[PDB]
Amino acid sequence: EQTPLQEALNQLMRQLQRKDPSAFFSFPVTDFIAPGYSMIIKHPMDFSTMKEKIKNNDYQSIEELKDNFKLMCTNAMIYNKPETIYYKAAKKLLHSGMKILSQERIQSLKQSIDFMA
Repeated sequence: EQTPLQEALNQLMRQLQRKDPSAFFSFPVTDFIAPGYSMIIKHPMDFSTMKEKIKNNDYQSIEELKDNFKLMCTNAMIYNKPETIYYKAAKKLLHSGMKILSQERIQSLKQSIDFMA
C-alpha cells in the first residue's frame, strides 16, 4: 500500500509521461546510444528512474520530483544542440511539464496530503 504522497506523485508522473509519446525519456540514456553521455551529463535522469524512486518512497516532496523532471529535460538540452529533434522535444516537454507540476497543483496537494495524515 502507498502513501497519499506516493499516489499524488504517480498521478503527476502519468500526466508527464503522456507528454512523451515518442518515449524519448522512458529509459536511462546509454553511452552506445549517446557517445560520451556519461562524461558530459553529471546527473542522469529518466522517467523509469523517477518511477522507481516513487515506488521506493525516496521522494520527500513534490518539489523534489519536479527538480528531477526539470533535470531530465535540461540534460537533453545540454547533450543535444538547439537545432536537433531531441533538444526541441526536451524544451517542449519541459514547458508542458511545468504546467503539469504547477504551483497551484502542488499547493492543493500539500493540503490534501496533510489532511490525510
